[PDB]
Amino acid sequence: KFRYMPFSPAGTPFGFTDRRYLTMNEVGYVSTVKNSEQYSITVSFFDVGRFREYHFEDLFGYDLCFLNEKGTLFGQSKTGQIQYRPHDSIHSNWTKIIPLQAGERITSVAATPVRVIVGTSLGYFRSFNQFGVPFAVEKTSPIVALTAQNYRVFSVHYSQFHGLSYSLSELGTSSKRYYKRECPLPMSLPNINSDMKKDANLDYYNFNPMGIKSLFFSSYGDPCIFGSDNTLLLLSKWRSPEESKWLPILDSNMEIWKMSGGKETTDIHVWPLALAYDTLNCILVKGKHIWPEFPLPLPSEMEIRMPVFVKSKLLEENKEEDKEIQIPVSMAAEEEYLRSKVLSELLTDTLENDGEMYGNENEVLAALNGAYDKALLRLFASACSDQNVEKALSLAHELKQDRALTAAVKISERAELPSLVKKINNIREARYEQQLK
Amino acid sequence: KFRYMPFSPAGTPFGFTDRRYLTMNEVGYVSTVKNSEQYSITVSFFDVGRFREYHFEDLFGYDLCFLNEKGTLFGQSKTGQIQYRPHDSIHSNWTKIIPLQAGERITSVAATPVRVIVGTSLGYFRSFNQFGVPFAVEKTSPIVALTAQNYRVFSVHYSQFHGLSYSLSELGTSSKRYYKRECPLPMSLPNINSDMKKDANLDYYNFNPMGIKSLFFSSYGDPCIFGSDNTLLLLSKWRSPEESKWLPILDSNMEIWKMSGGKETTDIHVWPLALAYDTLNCILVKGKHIWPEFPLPLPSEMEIRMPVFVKSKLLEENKEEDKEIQIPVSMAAEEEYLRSKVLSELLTDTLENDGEMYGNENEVLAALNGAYDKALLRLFASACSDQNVEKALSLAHELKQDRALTAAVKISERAELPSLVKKINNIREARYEQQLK
Amino acid sequence: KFRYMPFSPAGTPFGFTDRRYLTMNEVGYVSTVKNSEQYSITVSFFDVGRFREYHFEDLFGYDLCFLNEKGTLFGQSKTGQIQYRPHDSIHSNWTKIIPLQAGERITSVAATPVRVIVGTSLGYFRSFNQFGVPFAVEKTSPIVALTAQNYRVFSVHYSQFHGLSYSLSELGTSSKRYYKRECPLPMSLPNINSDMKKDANLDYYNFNPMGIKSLFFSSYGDPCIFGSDNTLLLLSKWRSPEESKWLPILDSNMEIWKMSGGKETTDIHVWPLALAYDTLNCILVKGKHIWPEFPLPLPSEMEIRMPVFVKSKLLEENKEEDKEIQIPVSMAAEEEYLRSKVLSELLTDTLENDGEMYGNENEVLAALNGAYDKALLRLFASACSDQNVEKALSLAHELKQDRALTAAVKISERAELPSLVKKINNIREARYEQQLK
Amino acid sequence: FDDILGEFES
Repeated sequence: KFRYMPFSPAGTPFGFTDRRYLTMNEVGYVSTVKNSEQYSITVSFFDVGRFREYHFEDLFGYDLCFLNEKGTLFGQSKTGQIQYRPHDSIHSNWTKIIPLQAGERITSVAATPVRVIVGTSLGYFRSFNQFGVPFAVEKTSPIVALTAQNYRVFSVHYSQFHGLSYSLSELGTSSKRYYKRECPLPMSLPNINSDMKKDANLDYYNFNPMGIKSLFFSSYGDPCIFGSDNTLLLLSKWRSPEESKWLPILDSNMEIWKMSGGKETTDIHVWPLALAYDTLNCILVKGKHIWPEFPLPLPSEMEIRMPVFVKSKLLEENKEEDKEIQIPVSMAAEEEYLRSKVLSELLTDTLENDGEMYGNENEVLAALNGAYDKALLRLFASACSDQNVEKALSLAHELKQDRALTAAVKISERAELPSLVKKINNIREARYEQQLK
Repeated sequence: KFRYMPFSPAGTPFGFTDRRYLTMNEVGYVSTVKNSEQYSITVSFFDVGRFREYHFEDLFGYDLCFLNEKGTLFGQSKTGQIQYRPHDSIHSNWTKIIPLQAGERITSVAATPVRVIVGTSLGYFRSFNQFGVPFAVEKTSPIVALTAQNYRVFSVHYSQFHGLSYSLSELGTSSKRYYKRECPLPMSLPNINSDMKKDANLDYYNFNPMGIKSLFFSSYGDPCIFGSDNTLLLLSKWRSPEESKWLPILDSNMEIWKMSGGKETTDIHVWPLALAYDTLNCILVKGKHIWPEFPLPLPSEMEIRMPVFVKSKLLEENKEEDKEIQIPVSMAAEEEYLRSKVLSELLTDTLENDGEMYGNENEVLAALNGAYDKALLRLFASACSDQNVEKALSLAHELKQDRALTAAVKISERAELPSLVKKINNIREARYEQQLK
Repeated sequence: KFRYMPFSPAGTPFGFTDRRYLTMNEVGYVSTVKNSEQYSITVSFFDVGRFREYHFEDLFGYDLCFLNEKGTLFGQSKTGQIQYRPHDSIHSNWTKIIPLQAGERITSVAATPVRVIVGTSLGYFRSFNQFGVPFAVEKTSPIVALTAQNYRVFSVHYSQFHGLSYSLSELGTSSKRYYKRECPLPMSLPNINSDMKKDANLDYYNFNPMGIKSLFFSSYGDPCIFGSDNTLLLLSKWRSPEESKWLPILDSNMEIWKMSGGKETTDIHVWPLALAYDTLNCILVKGKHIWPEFPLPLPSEMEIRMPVFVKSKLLEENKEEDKEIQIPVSMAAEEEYLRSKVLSELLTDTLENDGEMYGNENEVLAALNGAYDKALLRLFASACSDQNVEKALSLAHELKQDRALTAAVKISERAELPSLVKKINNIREARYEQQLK
Repeated sequence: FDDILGEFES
């Protein structure tokens, strides 16, 4: 049966040892070691230029931790004791102890540049400024996870009596705004496997009874989460509630299956870190325990791809021993067109609302549009070679540039389809009129 | 423990037989029979003047099926194979295989002249054109039922944790719009009752544990559904954000009870087909097996009626007794005024947004207004006969026509209620003043 | 196994006795006594001078009851019989019988000067006029509680397969408008405390499985509820459904604990009746019978106070031991500023939407503003004593009167913080510019 | 009385 527990982004259990990771993100990670009745904590950065790695001793046994590029926040789930540490020396650290009801415990904590947030098993929400001045208290569903990027904050909530849900908000200093409040979440649960399989990974489920492996904002503020099924999900169109939707953008298991030559190397596990545009930052872990250890192994990089393939069909198409399986060009072109379309739309929405950060992202969008038409031309040519004029004509509507339509005319000539040459030229003339208008 | 299962609208189980119906609607019905290790499928139409009945042999075990006026769609929940057959010879039959995960199955499918849709147990939504060209993939709760009309799509979902929910959306040519997204669905549930372990009942809930029998859009494009309790439910005010609500518009059990003479003829069941104005198209099934048998019985029709009825009062008022029980004028007038008001409002919404779809609705609307005032005049006269001036005056405010108020004045005079005559004359004067503005 | 119930707010069980209360509120209370297979009902008032107390014999077993300033409504959940009794004799006492399905029962009823509502175990909503004339019928999740004020109605719904949830609507002359419908309720169910099923408690929860003592609108028309957490909850931002949030505004366990000198006495309980501005109106209950008994005690009053203290720290700060704890200035000023802020905001919403309901609220709001700035000045002075320039400056931004800013300048000078003096006067200049603009 | 509803019918 379910029970409430604390969490922090991508921590590890102690396992057999006296040390563990408390949390990880793109900026860095935090670790701690137990020394009889005391603890020692260490803070690490990937930007070695910008920051200094440092350490200090904890007597109170913190079990909660949250990191950003301004400071680190620490908490104790039973005693209610908390501490915030800026990265600078100038603003000295400060501490507080929060009231708790009998058996109540803190489940998660998070912080913006000016806001501090605490949640509990009994569904109480409390908030303070960067100097601990209390602002407000609210009563909600029990919270299980929290994350933030500048003023944008993303929350997850769960109850036996209300289901699984999420919230999205922006703590603007001009004003605070809610985009979603405890709306239903479609995430894949792990409980059936935990109850039936008896896999001796039970310690991980004790450590993380929700099985939510990690969650973070993209490099452009999109909300993202990695499921217990080892799939990456991203929320699209969040700015428009009648169009907002959840998208499955990468399955790790399918990648390892292809990488192994179509084999079941279950000894390999993927530990996610952060999402950089189109590429996942992750650790590839091997052996008994599905999470990394010390000293930290180097990260890896991996691209997202749409779920379109089938194992049996690809085995049939395929049919040195570990060679990665060969794929039909139709699947590759189809997947590219879908991936190009989704990427372009997300980038377009980002530019439409938040603009360019660097001054060149429009060029990437142009490249995506070129890739999109290129993929469609290959699929179109396949339809023409099959002499399916109806399907080829339907595909021709989706092409953007007249360069591509001209190429489609040449392709139709090679296919010896003058009817399709005619109808494409009708479309080109119609679209030329629309361009003249 | 619970297991998700596939569904097709108004299809039957096998029973203790080698044959069943896959789906049935206003266009036609699909039936199949076992022939050794194969099955023969027949597509029959209620208009074989427009259409042609045809048949073929199924070697795939297509356990899902959907019928429209363009063609028939077939699907296999385990293998993921699908097939579409246009009724015409202008366009070809074609097949495709959907990329299902291990443990996944397709729960239902739908097709319109612009789109083809697939849903799965693991909550994956996939969409294609009528040639199989793919468009997108989306994630929801586990999907359990589907139906569509042109661009409008109505979906039902179920979770052990989020409960029962529905979504209503339109694949608009600009973009996909959600009108409602996984909002809770209010249907009654049978399975907790031990009485459902009767043989005929148990087979249906093994075949269809949801207990739904069918779901479809009205003759005016509004969602409708027929559930385990044999009540027809219609979503009203769906075009209004703050007013959308589910209305119980027909209790078939009550109609059978009255029409049987006030009798408990549980040997009779109703199989729904489609809704046309105030009248439902259905099959009246008789015997132990609650689903229609072979060869298919004939179409029947039943009117929607408001739930005013009390058995004991109707028996007392009524007291060859198999003939339908008498209804008092008060009950008849009350039920008519409610039904007239409901029908007028639904039709008004239709004409304001969908226009005259059939070219006679202004005439129906005028008749409904006359029926509405006439029913209120009956109730008004009853209040006047009771000498209740306040109740009569309140009923007078509900009348629309000044002609109705003229009738009400004369009724008030003959009821010897001069105070009511004066007050109605004040109302008539006020309304005439308002008409002069 | 769970079971649905009929219910009425603030009534009581019998215990083992021959008498109980059916409902209680600030206007009055309804009590009844068993006379063999007949019952005597009495309607009593906290102004019996305006409203005649009256009593009559119930030969029906009315198990539902609702009281207002015009009359009392009674209901029989099994037979469907209902009866309305005006307190005057200008309006008649009248009776009606409502249709019910097999095993269906009326779960709750409500009545106002403009609307009447009935709910059932099968989730059917029915609405009527003050004469019992029907208006509409609707299907919902199963209804467990109802309350109303003018056209505004609040409802609670529950199912194991849809969760615990509420609806807020206004049954206006234009139409029934939904502010929220079947939205999740953030309240702790009593059965969470499964191990507390002692005999005395078990009788009460068999009488009231929901545990809620009452639910009502504030003196300012805001929904409020009191649950098994022994805490009063108020819905904020209800007039703006994008922004709605539940607030815990008073814990009776904390108050009784403090009032006992900070002691765990197991002997006194609070029975809520209504919330009037900052003060709960309630009856104090003592001993094993956690429900009030006969003769009814005289009403009591208790102020709302925010849940912002730690028990152990309060005891240590306090260190005649039964006298209520001496609270530090910091804690007192903290809670004062939060309570002042909450009250000012809620009253602002009241007056901006519904205007002055009593004709003096501007004075109350001005008094709250004075209390707010004075509380902040205490906290500011404490921060200056700690010499936290940043926290002191942050507190300065939250003051509202330039008099308080001037006092802050004097405090800063006494604290010998010239930088803070300079920056405060920069703020005063900025606010003077805002005052000039 | 029904005759008046007859007038409203006519």
